[PDB]
Amino acid sequence: TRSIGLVIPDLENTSYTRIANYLERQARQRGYQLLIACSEDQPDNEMRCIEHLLQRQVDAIIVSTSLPPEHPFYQRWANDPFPIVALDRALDREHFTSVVGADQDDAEMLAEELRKFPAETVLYLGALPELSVSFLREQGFRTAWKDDPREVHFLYANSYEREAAAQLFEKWLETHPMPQALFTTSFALLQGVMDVTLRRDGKLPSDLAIATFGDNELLDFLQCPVLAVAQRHRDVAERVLEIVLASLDEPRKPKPGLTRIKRNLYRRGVLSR
Amino acid sequence: RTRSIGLVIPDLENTSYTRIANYLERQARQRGYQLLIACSEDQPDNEMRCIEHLLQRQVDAIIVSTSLPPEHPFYQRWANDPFPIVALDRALDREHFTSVVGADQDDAEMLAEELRKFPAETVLYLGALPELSVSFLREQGFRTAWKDDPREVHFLYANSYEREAAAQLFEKWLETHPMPQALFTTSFALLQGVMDVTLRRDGKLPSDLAIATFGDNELLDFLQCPVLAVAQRHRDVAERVLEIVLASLDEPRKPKPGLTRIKRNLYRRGVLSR
Ligand SMILES: COc1cc(O)c(C(=O)c2ccccc2)cc1S(=O)(=O)O
Repeated sequence: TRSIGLVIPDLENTSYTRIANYLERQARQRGYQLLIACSEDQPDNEMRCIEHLLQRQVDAIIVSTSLPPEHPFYQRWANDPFPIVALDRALDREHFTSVVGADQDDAEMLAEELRKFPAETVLYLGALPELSVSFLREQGFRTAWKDDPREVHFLYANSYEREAAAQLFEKWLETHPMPQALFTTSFALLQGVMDVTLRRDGKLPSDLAIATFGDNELLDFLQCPVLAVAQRHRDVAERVLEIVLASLDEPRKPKPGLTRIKRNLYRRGVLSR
Repeated sequence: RTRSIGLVIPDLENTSYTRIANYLERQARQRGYQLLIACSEDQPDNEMRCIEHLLQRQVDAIIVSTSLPPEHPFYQRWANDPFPIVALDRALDREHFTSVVGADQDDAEMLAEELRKFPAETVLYLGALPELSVSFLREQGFRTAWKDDPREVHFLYANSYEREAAAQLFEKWLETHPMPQALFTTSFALLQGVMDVTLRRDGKLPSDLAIATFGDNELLDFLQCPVLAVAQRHRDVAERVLEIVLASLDEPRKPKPGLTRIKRNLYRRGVLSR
């Protein structure tokens, strides 16, 4: 049918949507169509989303899976010429080619740059440390702060939400002082922090080195140094499809496993002037 | 029947269209239809090729935000055909096509009326391309409110709905004009441009500047000045677009052709959020 599937959580998170843009422009570039099927990050929906695509004779499916990488569903096409390429969330490494992010290196690069700033109190706010993205990003931080003499207080929330971040930061400040360097592993985490700072200070900070995953351009309006990393949204889209159309239009299928694209760093706030 | 519906939009980078698309996918998935998406890149020539491809996929219907003028001859091929094509955002031939569209006049007036309740002497209306249908209706609504208001309103108009344009024009305007106590912008982009110069000048984003804009962004909550923003009822829109798509198909006769307008929601941000 000359059509490719893309099962993502939703067309609302900016990361997935901007990739899906450069994937439309490059799908129609080669004559193929893109059929978006959202799971709302529900494994029940994703399983059915996939099933409805097979019924539409899609030639290939790119997927950011909500289920475990190794789980009975996807091991149905473990040994199948039917290609399933993973994005952002890896699948079984021995059976599927996944294009993922370089969270560890990315965290390290961001952390190295934050370390140069002359803070005393340095706070690391993350969430769900038991998870992969959470831990990979912690290692990256520690790598760059390994032999640094300053003590970094780590603080972990129950989810990557701003509501949670508000509470946990609001509590933290009772028994700790306002930090001078901040490393947040999500943009949503940083929002929570700012909410409380706005109520406490009456104004968003001007003497604080912020470092965060995820990037909005409105961070240029801050009057403090801001460091932020974002995906190479086009570059990500190139490789996911170049693996799809390798599996279709060549005898040798691509070798399974992971492949990583680094994030870009952006200087926002006062560092943009 | 294939149980598929085409969707031709400018791009998937504009936040309006993407959020409309998100809900359209869900609404369609719930009803038992797949959604095929094709971006025109807002090029008229590309749009035509998209419609052709989508018809070879043999969809039951096509939604389109068209880059052609209403009445344009290309879309007279299906002027009077049972096959349904439902226009989104930008209207098609009102005679023989149903268009889900915003009430830019109604929204503008309502937003303007809210901006009148702040005690601001100088009131700057910044717009762009006044002669465009959209630009016009919004200015029309603004005057319907400030009809008998004794204060003077300065109407500044830019060459493009873009940030950089608004920045240059505003900073050349301040040269001879005092700093406004009230602002009305017809797009977030124009607002952005204003906020650059305010920052380059004052040193900080302001606190005593009543602001009313088209476009929305939750991050407007962080401002310490009053803010008023209008945005489409994306979900409500998405619902009503597909209702027509299906009524058109699942119901004898297509609904009354022409326009149905949907008012934006107003949100309160800055210090209005606390
Ligand atoms: C995010 O809010 C919006 C902001 C807008 O500026 C528009 C426009 O239609 C528009 C009109 C003239 C020039 C440029 C854009 C729509 C929405 S909305 O659909 O998302 O409510």
